[PDB]
Formats: sequence, C-alpha cells, structure tokens
Amino acid sequence: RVTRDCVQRCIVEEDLFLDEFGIQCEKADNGEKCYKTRCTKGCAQWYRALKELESCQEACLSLQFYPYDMPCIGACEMAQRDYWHLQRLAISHLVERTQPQLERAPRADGQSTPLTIRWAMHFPEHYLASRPFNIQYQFVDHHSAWFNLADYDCDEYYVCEILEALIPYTQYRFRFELPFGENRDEVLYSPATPAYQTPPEGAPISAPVIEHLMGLDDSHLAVHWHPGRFTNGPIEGYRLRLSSSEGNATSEQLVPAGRGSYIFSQLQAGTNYTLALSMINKQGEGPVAKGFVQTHSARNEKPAKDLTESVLLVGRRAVMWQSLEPAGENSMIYQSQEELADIAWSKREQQLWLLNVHGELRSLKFESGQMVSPAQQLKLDLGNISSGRWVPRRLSFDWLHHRLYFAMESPERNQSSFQIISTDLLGESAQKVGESFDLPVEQLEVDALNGWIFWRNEESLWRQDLHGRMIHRLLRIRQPGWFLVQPQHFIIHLMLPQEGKFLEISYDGGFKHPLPLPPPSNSHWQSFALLGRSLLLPDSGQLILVEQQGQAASPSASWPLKNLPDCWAVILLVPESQPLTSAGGKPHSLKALLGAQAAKISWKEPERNPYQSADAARSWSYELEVLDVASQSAFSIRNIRGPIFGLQRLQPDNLYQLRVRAINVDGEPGEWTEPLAARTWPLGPHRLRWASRQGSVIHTNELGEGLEVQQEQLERLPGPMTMVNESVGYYVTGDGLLHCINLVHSQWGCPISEPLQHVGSVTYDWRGGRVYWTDLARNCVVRMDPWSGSRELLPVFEANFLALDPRQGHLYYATSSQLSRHGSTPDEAVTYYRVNGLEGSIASFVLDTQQDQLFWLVKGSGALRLYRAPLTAGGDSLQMIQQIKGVFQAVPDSLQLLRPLGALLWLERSGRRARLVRLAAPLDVMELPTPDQASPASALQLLDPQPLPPRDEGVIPMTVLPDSVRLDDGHWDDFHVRWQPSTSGGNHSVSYRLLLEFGQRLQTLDLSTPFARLTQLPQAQLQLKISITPRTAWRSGDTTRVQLTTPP
Repeated sequence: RVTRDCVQRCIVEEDLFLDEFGIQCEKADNGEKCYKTRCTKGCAQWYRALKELESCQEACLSLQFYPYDMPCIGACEMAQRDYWHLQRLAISHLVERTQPQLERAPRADGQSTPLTIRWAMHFPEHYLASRPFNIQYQFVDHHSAWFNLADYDCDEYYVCEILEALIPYTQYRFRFELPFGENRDEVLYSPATPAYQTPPEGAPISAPVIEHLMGLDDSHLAVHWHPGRFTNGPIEGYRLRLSSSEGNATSEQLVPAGRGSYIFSQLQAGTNYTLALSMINKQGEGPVAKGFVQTHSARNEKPAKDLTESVLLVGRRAVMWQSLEPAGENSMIYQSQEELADIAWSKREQQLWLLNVHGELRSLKFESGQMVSPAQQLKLDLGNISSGRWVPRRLSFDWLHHRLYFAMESPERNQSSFQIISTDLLGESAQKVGESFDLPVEQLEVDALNGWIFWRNEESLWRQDLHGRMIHRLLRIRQPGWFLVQPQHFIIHLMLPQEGKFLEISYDGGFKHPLPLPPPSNSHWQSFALLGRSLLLPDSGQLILVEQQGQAASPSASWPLKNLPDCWAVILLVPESQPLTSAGGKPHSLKALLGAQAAKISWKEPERNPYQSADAARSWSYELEVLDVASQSAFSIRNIRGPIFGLQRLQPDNLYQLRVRAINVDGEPGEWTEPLAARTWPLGPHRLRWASRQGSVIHTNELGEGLEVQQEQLERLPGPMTMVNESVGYYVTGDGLLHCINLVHSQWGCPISEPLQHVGSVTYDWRGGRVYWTDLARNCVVRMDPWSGSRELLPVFEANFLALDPRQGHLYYATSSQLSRHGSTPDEAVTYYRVNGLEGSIASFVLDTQQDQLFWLVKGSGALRLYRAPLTAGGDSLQMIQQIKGVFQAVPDSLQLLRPLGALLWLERSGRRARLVRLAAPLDVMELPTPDQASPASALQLLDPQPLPPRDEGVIPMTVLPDSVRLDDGHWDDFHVRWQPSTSGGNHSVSYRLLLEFGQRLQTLDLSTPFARLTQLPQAQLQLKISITPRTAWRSGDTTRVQLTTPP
C-alpha cells in the first residue's frame, strides 16, 4: 500500500536531486546504477528489513554499488515514517479508547504487590513485546512537573511492577507514553489512569508554607500558615517555636491539625522576633520554616498625667470636655433638653457630630478658643432611601473617606429592620450599605485605615466592610460592653462590666484571652479610653487613670466631674487615633527591564494583610533612586504613581543598579527594597522580529516599543525565518512545513514554488551561498541553491537542528540525544556533549564563531539547563549556566544568539515572554513581554543592522579540466588516476568525489588528494568512465566526465 507512494515519490523526485557523482537519468531510462533503481530496491527491502527491524543504512548495503546507497536509505526511512503514520491512524480508529486501570489493590495476605495494571489486549505482533516505551506519572496539583519512571518490569501481560521511589502520601496519575514518530507534537497518549494515592509512612518533607506573619499590636504577634505541598502522612498538629533575637525567652506552642492561624501573647515590644513553623505527623517531625517580623513599637506612658491630649466626657445631656493634664480644664461645651444618643469625632476639622434620640444632627464645630458654636440642624435626605420615617440611632465619622456612617431605624410594624447609610459631610449623598437586620444598634465605630466598620448589638459584634460585601461574626455573648478599636494596633478592647472580663478579641475572631479588669477603688463602667498600655477608666463622679498591670487599680490622677455624675462614654482626643495612613509596607517583587537608553521598571504594590478589607485605604506615593556602581551618580525621582514606570535618558558609561521605596501620603521615608542588577550600553539600535501564531510578523525595538508592522502575512505558527539575501527568506512552521516568501517583490518566483513537508529547521551559509534544512523524512540534510534549485545530500544522520560555521566549513548538527560537529574528515568529528535517554533531549543550539564557542539547550525532566563548550577543546568546560525554576519549556530552535547584547535569546512555550541570559551576568534572567499585537509569539530573531555579506565566489573550486584527467605511470593493477588539482581562488583544501564505471560495476572514492590509487582492478586496459566532482569543505564544483584506458 505504501510501495506505490515510494514509486510515485521516486518518479516525482528522480530529477529533483542532482547527485554529486554526475549520475543523470532521463525519462524512460533503464540504467540500473541510478536513483530510481536504488529507491525501488529500498522500498522493496523496507518491509523485509522491518521483519527483524534492522537499520536502513545496514539494510541498504550493496555488493556492487559501494559505499552508501543514500537514495535507498531515504526510501527506507520515509517508508518507515509512512508506515508508522498508517499504524497511528489504524490504532486510533480501531480502539485507543481504553485506559490502564487498577481494580485489585495490594492485599494484607503477606503480598506486598505495588501498582498493578490490568489493561485490555488489542495489539498486533512486533509492536506488542519487542517494542519498548516509557511511562510517565502526572502530579495532581490544583493550583506540577511531570516525570517518567525509570524502573518497571512488564511484558505482554502489561502488568508493570515499579521499584521507582514514589514518595508516600501524594496523589498520582499514571499513563502510557507510546512513542510514534520523532516530532514532539506528533505523539499519541493513553488518556488517563484513575487517580491513585500511594500509601503513607514517611516524615514530612516540605516545611509549612507561611503566607502572612503580621506584627499585630505591640505584643501579640500573629502568624498565618497552611499544609505544605507535601504531607507524608496524616497531619495531627504543628510545632510553633518563637525565639527572641536578643534573649533566651523561647515559647513553644502546639496546635491541632485543623487551624489556619495562631497568635502569641505577652511579648516584648519593639524587638525583632523569629518564628519556627514545623509540620509534624504521627511518626515524627518535619522541616522548619523561618519568618522574620518585629512587633509594633508601643507608645510608652509618657509624662504620667501631664499629656496635653484631652478626652470627651459624655453624660445623659452633656458633651463635657476635659484634658488629662494636672488641674486640667473642665470646660463644658453644649447642653440639650433631650436625651443624647452618641457623638462622632473629626480630627481634620475641629467639628463634632451630635445626635439625640430623635435623630437631630447638630453641627458642633469646636471654635478655636471658644466653646459656643452654632447648633444648626443637618436634616438628612430620604428620597433615595425610602418614603417611610427614618430616625437614626447610632452614628460615627470616617476621617479618610470623608463621610458619615449611620445606623437607621425602619418604620416597619413588629419587624422593624435597621440599616446603614453612608452620607456626605452635609448629609446628602445617601448610599445603601449592607443588609437589614432586626437587632437594635448600640454603638457604631468605623476603622478608616484598614477599612472596617464595627458595631455591637445586644447579642453579637458583627463586622462589615466599608461597602457591605463581607459580613463576618466576631463574638457572641450576653450584653457586651464598650469597645475602642484603634487603627494602628489591629486589636479591639471589648469591655464587659457584668462579667468583669475586658476581653482583647482580635480582628479575625480568634485570639480572645481576657484580662484582669481592675476592681473599683472604693460600681460599673460603660466605656473607657486607651492611653497606650494604660487604661483610662471613667468611673461615676471620679476619673481614674490606672496603669493596667492587673492588681494595680490605683488612681494615678483624678479629675472631679461634679458637674456631671453620670458619665457613660469617653473618647480620647489624640491626633494619633485618626491617622492619615499606616505602616509603610515596602514594595515587593522589583523587576527591571532595560533597553538602549530607556528602561521599563515594574514593581508590585505592597501586599495587603487579611485584617484589612478590599476598600482599605492604600494611597501610596512612590520614589525611586538610581545610582551607578562605578560612577556613583545617584538621583531620586519622586511624585510617581502606579506600579509601572519608564526610565528615560540613561547616561552612557554607567550601570544602573536600582531600588525603589514607597512614600506614605504624609511624606515619611518608607522602607528600602532589595537592590537589583542592570545592564550597560550594548551598541545602539536593534531590530527584533516577532512571529505571531496567527502568522503576523511584527518588528519592534529592544523593549518592544516603536512598533513597525509588516504589510505581508505568513502562514500559521511560523518559526525563525532566515534571510538568503535582503529580499527572499526561508522559514519553518510549527507542523514541519517550510515556505519560501519574498518580502519586497512577491511576484518574483521563489527557487522552489511548492512548499516542502516534514522539515525541522533551516539555515543559510553566507560564504557558500547554500541553504540547509533538516529533513525528518530522510533523517538527513540536503543542499539547496536559491538560483539553480538543485539538491545534494550530505551524509549527516538524525540531524534535527543545524548551524554552519562558515570560517572552516565544519558542519554542526544537533541530534535528539547527542551533539557533534561534522567536518571533512572522520577524525575531526568530536562529540561536544551527549545525553542519555532519561535526562531529556536537546531543545535548541546556536553557534558563536567570533568567540569560538558553542551553546545549546538541554530539555530536562522539569527544567532547562544552559551549557557552553569550546570548539578547540573537546568537552572541556561543560557548565550548568541556568537551571530555570518551574516548568517553562522553550520553543525548539527558538534559541538565537544576540551579538549586539552578547546574550542568548529563546522564547518560552506560552509565547508571551522571552528570557535573556547574558554572558557577563548569567545568574539574572531578564523578562521580555511579547507585544499584544503579536501575542502569542512563535519565533523571535534579532536582525543584524549590518547587511548580510554577499556570496563569495573566491571558493567554488574550478571544474577539473577534462584534458588534465590522466592515469600516471603505474602497473595496471596499481596506478594513480591523476588530474590537475582543482584550484579554489581562496586556496581552500579541495576534496574530490570520484565515480568509476567499468562494465556493470561501479567504484566510488572520496579523496582529499588530486590522485586516486586504484588497486585490485580485475583486468588491464579496461575502459574506465571517470566522473570527478571537485568539492571544497563548503561547496561542490562542476563534474567532469572523462574516459581513459590504463597505461603502463
């Protein structure tokens, strides 16, 4: 069925190959020494060879047509390729819809049988038993690297016991890798084996992943963690060890398995701490994860009772003002004849927001030096809310998002719900907040910085965000008292007068240890104020300032309140309690992209902690300094916003190691980030070509700006395209197909007007004027001349990625497993590096000819390793330059040298980013985002600003003169076929390929000398048909055909 294909391809391609030996078949020619006969022999012996599966090269040995039947090898190999494709279609059409399964598990009957596969038997001969294959296992991760087993014993049974070290307690998915063909995306798979979990029994190997280590409060460090990627046995707890940096105070806490946070208590303030997260299971402990954090620096008690900050004392009808300094003023502010509900507080403006039981909003701007102020009503709007009667009960002020939060009362009979609104300062922009509820509101306080609104009803302490999206419970007991959340400590101080507990519940509803409430020094309290660690307790008719140390309930200071014996609420009048912004979290993940004279610096916003909501205030001013390592010219650029910035006008002779700081809205110096490397002047202008998968080619600058699209369109999934000259270029597409295109004059005919299938990569040599492409069908390489269009074959086998060094003619080929250089002599063929069948395959390689260096890519199990090697020293300085972290695969052949920049450029599989590795600083991989007009990209080249040099005629050895072909004086059985040495204009070493035809026998010789010593000739005076093709290490000359007779 495929022999017809062989014959048709042979007759089509009979004259397409102009062999170097000077053999030429015309149509209807029955010459047996020529291409068609060898190809027919190849596809007649191809099946016989496949009986025992011998190599085509050794199957094509000819007893009369030495040394190599290259058309026979080609015919055999394409026969194998077509046969394998046909078998692929057959195996896909018959079944291929059956997965390897595990129905019976390792028993407890004393048989320790590991993974077993009992999978149906639909297989033909040959491919069943003698055919080897590989099995790879899939890692089950929901948010890894796929490896292949190295040990499995099985046969026609297909029950493969695996001694591979599978790590216990990790879910696996198995599958069969069936190798059909040589292309990466030309392989079929077995769909999926049902997920199987290997039994447990080992210590944990992964330390717990710590995701948040906030410095909550001054002495209440908190830590967030979860299971590590690996478990190794069921987990029953964790080991938390905290060690001080200046002391021996080490606290070790143990936590059951199910928990996602932990909080320590009673720590020293203003000192750096470290935390030891340990993952522990039944059989033992595991690794240790370390974290560095310093707790918030507290506010010391300061002048004992002399601080100038005041407090607002509130009674039934009073807004009394009092300051804590000794003999402080007790100036009364304002009186009302109705019952007062609560107050608010503004720091940016000395203005109060009073509200009685009837919802009368009275502005009470604290006049500078005068208590008397207008008490005008601030009648609110209700058209946008509802037409019913609405009387607010509790209110509070937001000092960052200038607003006024209220607790509303609906007029519903027997199911009167309560609601929150967010009006404007004058109270006109009514806004729906959250959902309705039936329990009455007793106190509303809003935390502006971290973005939360806290209220307490008779039962719980519901917490909400500024808008009303997330509502989360905090605590539910009987009749909670007063709480005084402060924005710079992340903890709430909840008082209970009946139980006398005075809790310290944290923001997430966890850490909840009560404190010793100070007993009265003579009753009940309804509020308090927090002056640092000291507690300000407003007793009735007496204000005590107690240093809260437990049993230290002694009044450090007292201020009579004989004008108000029924105080119920106190608020500390300190500017720190309403700060404009909070801790200056340093920017993280600094990234620098550099070009010729411009740079694109991108760095991420400081990460938020879970205690602050989405609507939390995060307004950030930025600044960035740039200094030279050598010149030390430092300059900082302020008034910058956004996570992305573009540097402009870098000065020459400079390195730009860079580091970025974040400036708070107040204007206080932030925390410096880590330094980052840079890059110096390459030369100047460059031109990168981006090949989009849709076929659009886009030219950009070094960074990707200055886009200049091209008017012409390429085919689907193109590869790097090689310029024959300034006009015509070759390229290879994703499915193994090449097209010849013309950039400027499309009407001009290409050297070959039909695209060629099954091609891997193409390269052009400027000195030889010939273009080479890797032919997977023939498993060899061919010669193409853009002018003549003739084909000549080069005996290089399994050639996948090609590159030619034009200086000395050595041809460098990269097979899938081994790398070597093919020269004019067998002794010169030196393998630079060889991989085995398990570590991976060569992905791409580029040749550096000015530096006499060779580079290549080695695809691995889960990472790609860069290498180097000298061409003059065989395998002497192999280096592991960069092992990429993560499963990032580079497109084959996409690796192209960057002579301006002196680096290597390859494109990842995604096609959205490119990676740069520089010779001077290999340890830094530079990202390059693909332009969106070209994303995703399939090929990236750097066009040399220098024009491609013209073809050099100085080579191309002159045709051997027919009159110069003579047989010099020797015996008829030992004589030299001597011709005048073909002279190349560059004095290059000329080699001669000799075709000798005598009778029905053909003798061929590859000679580095202008003479051929012929021995063992059967008879004297024989008529010898001599064909001489003078060849240099780069090009082949015209063939000379001469007939001679042996002289004495």
